[PDB]
Amino acid sequence: DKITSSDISNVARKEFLVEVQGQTDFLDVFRGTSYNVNNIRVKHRGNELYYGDVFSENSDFGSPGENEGELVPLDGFNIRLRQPCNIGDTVQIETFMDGV
Amino acid sequence: DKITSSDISNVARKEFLVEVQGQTDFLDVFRGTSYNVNNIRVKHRGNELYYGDVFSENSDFGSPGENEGELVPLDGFNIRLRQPCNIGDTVQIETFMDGV
Amino acid sequence: YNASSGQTLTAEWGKSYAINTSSGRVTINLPKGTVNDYNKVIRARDVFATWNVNPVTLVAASGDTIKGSAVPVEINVRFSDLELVYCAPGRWEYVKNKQIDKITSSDISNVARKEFLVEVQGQTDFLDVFRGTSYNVNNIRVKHRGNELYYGDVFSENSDFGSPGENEGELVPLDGFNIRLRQPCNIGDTVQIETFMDGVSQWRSSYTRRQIRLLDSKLTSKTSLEGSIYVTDLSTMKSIPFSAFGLIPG
Amino acid sequence: YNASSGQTLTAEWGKSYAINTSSGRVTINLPKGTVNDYNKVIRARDVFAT
Repeated sequence: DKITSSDISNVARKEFLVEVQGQTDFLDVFRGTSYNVNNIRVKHRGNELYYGDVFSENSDFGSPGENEGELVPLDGFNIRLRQPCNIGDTVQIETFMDGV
Repeated sequence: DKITSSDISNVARKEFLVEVQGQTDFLDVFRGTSYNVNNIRVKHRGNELYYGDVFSENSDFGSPGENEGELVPLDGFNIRLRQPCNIGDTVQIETFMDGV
Repeated sequence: YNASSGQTLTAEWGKSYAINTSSGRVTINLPKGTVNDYNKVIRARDVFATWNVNPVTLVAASGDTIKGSAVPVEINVRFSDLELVYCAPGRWEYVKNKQIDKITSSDISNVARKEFLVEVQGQTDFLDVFRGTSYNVNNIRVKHRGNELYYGDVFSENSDFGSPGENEGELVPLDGFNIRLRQPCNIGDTVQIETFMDGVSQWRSSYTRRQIRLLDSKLTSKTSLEGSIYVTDLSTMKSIPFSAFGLIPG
Repeated sequence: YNASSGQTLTAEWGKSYAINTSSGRVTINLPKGTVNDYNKVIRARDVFAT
């Protein structure tokens, strides 16, 4: 009687209210497990630019904790950002994740 | 004859061009029934700050029809906004509501 | 049937296959001319996915079309399952690449993202939107890196987007494929586009609990309240409907 | 099954039915009383759209 069909991917949101300045990275993404890279989600309330197929200087993304510059590969857990942003300028990060 | 399942049931959204100033609240949110508090989108075309786990002065949201100030709990039916915003700028709400 | 054997199999009416394309592309042709039979379902499937990768090739050769043109329809869909019947209008209907993974949003991958770094200014129109297939007319993302204005149901000078390639202005319908943007934006100012799909996940409850207290008849004299108070004649009505307990829409 | 035979078809469970209503509407009258058996589909489908 019923078409329930296919599958539902999983989006959750966690807003990061920026403080203290600094804050060019955010760790563990959503506390449990990992971020799903393919769809980058981060906002200044300006929604931040692609991480992208090719990590670029154009793409503004730090990617986890790179020593200098910022890391060319993206990692799910930890992310970085090229910007200090500003306190009160909110880094608003989401994922499109496979499992909850 | 191929048959399809869909999204809109599990994802819908509505966006408001602001007029008249005032307009500190928005009633029923989307047409009928309940909004779901846990996931919030208010967009100024910037995506407005979290309502958050805690209704705060940081978190900018009115929440339903609060007589003075703006309400601490969030009813899915009615919402409010601390700001009147301005005419010509557009508030954009997006809901996340689960199917059974 | 194996990818190892041929690049082609054909025509076994009720003999179902679970297909490999790994070794070589399979070009599968189906019985021709089919007389007055119809009613005949054919079953092709993935016992694994070498669909995608090396593609399928499905063929209704001249004869009675699968659908429309009948030009060979090719499955690059990783999992897929095939049922087409010979159907009285000389037609073979197979259903929306159901992979298992049933129904479809195909290469859509449900909710998805693309960004246009805008260059040489201009570039107001943005062609083909997401790479293949269609965009989804349901909902929009487009961006200046600030969120764009709402698109609106009827397309207004207010609601800011072009909709495909209108020679002057914005196109009064919005086609999925091509999309226009009213601003040329700038080199370095990106346009960034999505439609909507996937639904969302609920995290629901994680336990909680309910308990009811009823007293009977006039002894309450009061009606049920939330999951706190209930009232009835206890001997009259067995069981409970529960709105009687506290209800919340998980 | 063809509409031309009966205006109604009846009752035979595990038999798939490719249906033609062109001649007349198919009134498909399925068995009643059925004991406790269940477990049994019937199959009707469109070989084409009548």
